[PDB]
Amino acid sequence: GQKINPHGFRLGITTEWKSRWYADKQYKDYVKEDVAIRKLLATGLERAGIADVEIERTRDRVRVDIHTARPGIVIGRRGTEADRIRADLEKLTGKQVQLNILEVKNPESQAQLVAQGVAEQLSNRVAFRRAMRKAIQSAMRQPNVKGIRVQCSGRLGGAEMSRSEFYREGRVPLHTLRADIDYGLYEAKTTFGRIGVKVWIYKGDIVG
Amino acid sequence: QRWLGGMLTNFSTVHKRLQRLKELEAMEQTGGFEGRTKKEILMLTREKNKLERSLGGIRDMQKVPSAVWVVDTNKEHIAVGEARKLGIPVIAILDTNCDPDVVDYPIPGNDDAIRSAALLTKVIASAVAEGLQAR
RNA sequence: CGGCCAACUACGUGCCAGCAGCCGCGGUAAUACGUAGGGUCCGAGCGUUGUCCGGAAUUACUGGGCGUAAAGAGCUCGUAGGUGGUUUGUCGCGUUGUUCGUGAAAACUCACAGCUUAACUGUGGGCGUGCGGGCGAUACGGGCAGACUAGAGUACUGCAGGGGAGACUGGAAUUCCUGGUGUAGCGGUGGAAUGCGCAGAUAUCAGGAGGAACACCGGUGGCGAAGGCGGGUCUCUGGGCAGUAACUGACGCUGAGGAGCGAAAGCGUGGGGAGCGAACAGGAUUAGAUACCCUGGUAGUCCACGCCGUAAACGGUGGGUACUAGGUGUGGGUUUCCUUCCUUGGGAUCCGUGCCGUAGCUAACGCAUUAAGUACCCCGCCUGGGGAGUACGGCCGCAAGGCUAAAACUCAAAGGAAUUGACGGGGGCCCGCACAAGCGGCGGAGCAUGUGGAUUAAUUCGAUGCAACGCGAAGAACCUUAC
RNA sequence: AGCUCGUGUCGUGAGAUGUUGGGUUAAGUCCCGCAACGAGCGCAACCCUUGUCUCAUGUUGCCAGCACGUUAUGGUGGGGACUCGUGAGAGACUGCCGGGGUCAACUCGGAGGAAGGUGGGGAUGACGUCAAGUCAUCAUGCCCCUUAUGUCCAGGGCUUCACACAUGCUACAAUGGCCGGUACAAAGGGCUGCGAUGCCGUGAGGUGGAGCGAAUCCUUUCAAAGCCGGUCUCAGUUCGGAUCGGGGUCUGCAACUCGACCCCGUGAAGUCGGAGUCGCUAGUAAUCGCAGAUCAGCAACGCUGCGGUGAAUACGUUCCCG
RNA sequence: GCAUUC
Ligand SMILES: [Mg+2]
Ligand SMILES: [Mg+2]
Ligand SMILES: [Mg+2]
Ligand SMILES: [Mg+2]
Ligand SMILES: [Mg+2]
Ligand SMILES: [Mg+2]
Ligand SMILES: [Mg+2]
Ligand SMILES: [Mg+2]
Ligand SMILES: [Mg+2]
Ligand SMILES: [Mg+2]
Ligand SMILES: [Mg+2]
Ligand SMILES: [Mg+2]
Ligand SMILES: [Mg+2]
Ligand SMILES: [Mg+2]
Ligand SMILES: [Mg+2]
Ligand SMILES: [Mg+2]
Ligand SMILES: [Mg+2]
Ligand SMILES: [Mg+2]
Ligand SMILES: [Mg+2]
Ligand SMILES: [Mg+2]
Ligand SMILES: [Mg+2]
Ligand SMILES: [Mg+2]
Ligand SMILES: [Mg+2]
Ligand SMILES: [Mg+2]
Ligand SMILES: [Mg+2]
Ligand SMILES: [Mg+2]
Ligand SMILES: [Mg+2]
Ligand SMILES: [Mg+2]
Ligand SMILES: [Mg+2]
Ligand SMILES: [Mg+2]
Ligand SMILES: [Mg+2]
Ligand SMILES: [Mg+2]
Ligand SMILES: [Mg+2]
Ligand SMILES: [Mg+2]
Ligand SMILES: [Mg+2]
Ligand SMILES: [Mg+2]
Ligand SMILES: [Mg+2]
Ligand SMILES: [Mg+2]
Ligand SMILES: [Mg+2]
Ligand SMILES: [Mg+2]
Ligand SMILES: [Mg+2]
Ligand SMILES: [Mg+2]
Ligand SMILES: [Mg+2]
Ligand SMILES: [Mg+2]
Ligand SMILES: [Mg+2]
Ligand SMILES: [Mg+2]
Ligand SMILES: [Mg+2]
Ligand SMILES: [Mg+2]
Ligand SMILES: [Mg+2]
Ligand SMILES: [Mg+2]
Ligand SMILES: [Mg+2]
Ligand SMILES: [Mg+2]
Ligand SMILES: [Mg+2]
Ligand SMILES: [Mg+2]
Repeated sequence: GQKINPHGFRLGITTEWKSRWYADKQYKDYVKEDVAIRKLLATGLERAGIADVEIERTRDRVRVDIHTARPGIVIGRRGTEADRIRADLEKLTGKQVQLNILEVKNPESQAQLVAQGVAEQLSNRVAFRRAMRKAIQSAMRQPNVKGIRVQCSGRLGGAEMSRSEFYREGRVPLHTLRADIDYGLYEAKTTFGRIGVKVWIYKGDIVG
Repeated sequence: QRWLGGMLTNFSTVHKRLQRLKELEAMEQTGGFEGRTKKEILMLTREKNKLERSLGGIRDMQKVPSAVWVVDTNKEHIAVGEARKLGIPVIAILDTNCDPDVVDYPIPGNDDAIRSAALLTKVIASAVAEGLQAR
């Protein structure tokens, strides 16, 4: 357990909470609902490519912002998917929700989405070295990215002995608190088990 | 001042150090000093210090030289060896202890006295001067 | 149908049943086992076993090696043999040209023909490398008859040396003996004890005896074929080097067998025996201690004359000869200059002995004019590791044993050099409550808590050197809870 | 404090160099060289907390200077002045001075300052290692069960006990025990929860419920060690408080197995612990209480944290461990 | 001084 989660390490300084509310008495109930919402969302738009979910609460208003690579599949042109999700949302939550389905500017700068892309290639029996190098090159071309690291571990290539390989390009200063490190993790599903993909994308320094 | 091993055969690498020298100097031409804490102010200023002492007469170079003139084949063995590996003609003053097979155009003479040094340096310099004028 | 080596997946057993030429595949997910589907190579054949050649430059004539991988005899001398500097003439044996005879047929090979094609068959060339006869050439090898001096040897004049042998002889020191002086310790180790003393030791002084080795000089220096050789003197005696070319005129080199020499230990007979010291005793150490350490101590170590014939007898490098950058020490001679003529002044030259470095060589390490480089002549030796330098036979020896020298069987290696790590009761340099300096605890008692063990119908499961054990449990009466 | 890469260069090659050497640092920290030239992950810094000051601001916090009350208190009118709370900012840089030094890194000392030399302490664990741990948080490949290896319930067990190990707590006392008086904290918690006064019980507690979603009220006006006084007098005791008998309280549907607490009685071992072994370098060790999470209740002497009182010693690197 | 084994 050698590496502190990059997001949590910077949570007070360089990154921000993925949910905004205040409650004293309702805190436990709010968390329970959040758990339910995020499990309902993480297992719905899997092939849509979700990076972030932000949940805002106040009175009964439940604002859910879903960041996605392409919103096309997250909203049918008839609103079909928005209506289906809002239906299950309000049902579960008990109150009224406003899905603000957004979209990500630079998909290939987004560590969670880069992790999903590597994972899906491994799910489609792509040589893991290929997927690693592809993600590295795509990310480094984009203007903010000053460095990237990608790590895949598990039964790589279907072998019986676990391997943990990593490729790195540029700077990835994990120990620097002011360094803006974007972290993503995704679990690729394969005939021989699960292989974990971690991505660290350094995008520069924040002073506040 | 000092021949950095690889100045010729590793030209693409030392060419980056040249970019960094110009970056640092140009940031100063505008004013990158007295901006931060002494600590940083000096750290940046300690780079130009060394970079110029070793690359001052190279800042102009953009490609490996077409020919190399050397004053002491033995004390400059690395420089001569790099030139011969790139097939760059070496012209050099050979004293009795130098090896005449490494050097294409050998001018016999004392490599150790400042008088004979300055003499032949200026001779080959005037040759270059006449070539530039006759260009 | 793993890689060689063309051709892959599923199911069935899971270190079993089995596969396999080699490396290797089978341990409940096998492209290697068995079956099936598919594939590949061959086809009236396809595989397997046996046998020979190839790959194997792995007995190397073409075509290999011997510093450290397997391999230079311990070192010389010399027999047979192999090999041969310069030059004149001659023979025509080797060599070479040509011609004739022969080299049966078949086969082989080229052509052409005949079976429908082919296999097969036939015809005509070539092949049949050889051998014999005649005739031609004479560069090279050889024979024969001469010449020459550069190799080899001799002579003469100098020179350095622990080269060898014999005899005599010198001093220091150890031991013992005799006698003073003088006491109670001495001796020994990491620490002790056996031991020697108190019956007069050790220590100190004087005298005597006797044996062995020769401090300083004395060195990575000299001499010797190697083994080896160091106190001095004398006697006898071997080799080397330089100078001079006086002399002989290829007389040279190497050498299977053979002969001689050959450290130390050992053996025989006779002497000697101070010190040292296998064996042998005690003491100590240790679990033991047939050892290392201590106290003693016999063969032996020494001499005379024999025997033995081995050593990491090593430069782990056979001998002779020529050639291939230099630099720098040192030993033995010659000579030219600078000149005081001081002289380690400097040069040239010949012969040794070291170090460092080119070219070239080498797997690398390294070698490098003192080759492991470039070449020629002769000898010895190697052919995977073990079994084994053993057995048997034989020769030699007083004996110990030496020399010559297998096979069965067994392994898929055994090796050389170098590299990165790790490790060391290796080194250097630094750290940490590591020790030291301190203060307070634990191991003893009672109780709480976890665990092992034992119980139990169940005492749910997990953790279980450091890094499990008041740990998962931040809460086991029911619930929790898995028993 | 190390672990590596790119491009050069050296080697037939594995590799080497860089990363060695000299100096220096807590540090592969930096300097000087240097066939190497650069770069990356580690180091350091950025973040939190503690120590000083400045500016902004006064309720629920503070009370100096003015009014009004106490039989009690900032209690109350009020006041920005001191604290304090929380926002922004300054400050430490070997920056300055003297001597060491390669006119280098860096070093020894001095001034100033709350602080001096990474000020003290958190957070932060490089490339890897141990086929370390966890299929019992969760997830998951494959295998197995599906009238059970799923699932509901009552009772029992996880609490056994001839022993052994490990981590703790309480002791063996006078630097103490007991009784009386009296002083000084920080941090934190509270809604079918924390609960004040009064009254009733020896006490655990009962009754009843003020006031607080809290800088307000409750957790006493919040501690214990401490300080003053008295008593015991070296005794297995007025030390110790295990065990066991009786009588109770509270939570809970229910305290037999198997809860905590209270009162009366009882009064065990234990006289400072063998070989051996553990922690700690200053607000540390030692010692004293307080709070929190889990939680109806608690096996809490555990764990996480908070303040009070406060030492001794470090010549030094010969020896043991890493 | 002593320090065997896996
Ligand atoms: Mg194939
Ligand atoms: Mg052959
Ligand atoms: Mg064969
Ligand atoms: Mg060979
Ligand atoms: Mg040879
Ligand atoms: Mg050998
Ligand atoms: Mg020899
Ligand atoms: Mg002869
Ligand atoms: Mg001849
Ligand atoms: Mg002859
Ligand atoms: Mg015939
Ligand atoms: Mg004699
Ligand atoms: Mg006497
Ligand atoms: Mg005496
Ligand atoms: Mg001979
Ligand atoms: Mg012979
Ligand atoms: Mg002898
Ligand atoms: Mg005998
Ligand atoms: Mg004898
Ligand atoms: Mg005798
Ligand atoms: Mg002895
Ligand atoms: Mg003899
Ligand atoms: Mg021998
Ligand atoms: Mg010898
Ligand atoms: Mg030999
Ligand atoms: Mg030779
Ligand atoms: Mg010589
Ligand atoms: Mg050499
Ligand atoms: Mg060789
Ligand atoms: Mg053998
Ligand atoms: Mg024999
Ligand atoms: Mg025999
Ligand atoms: Mg100690
Ligand atoms: Mg105990
Ligand atoms: Mg105790
Ligand atoms: Mg258990
Ligand atoms: Mg603990
Ligand atoms: Mg139960
Ligand atoms: Mg290295
Ligand atoms: Mg290193
Ligand atoms: Mg360096
Ligand atoms: Mg660094
Ligand atoms: Mg850090
Ligand atoms: Mg394991
Ligand atoms: Mg399961
Ligand atoms: Mg039950
Ligand atoms: Mg338990
Ligand atoms: Mg008492
Ligand atoms: Mg007692
Ligand atoms: Mg007492
Ligand atoms: Mg410390
Ligand atoms: Mg509780
Ligand atoms: Mg405390
Ligand atoms: Mg044994």
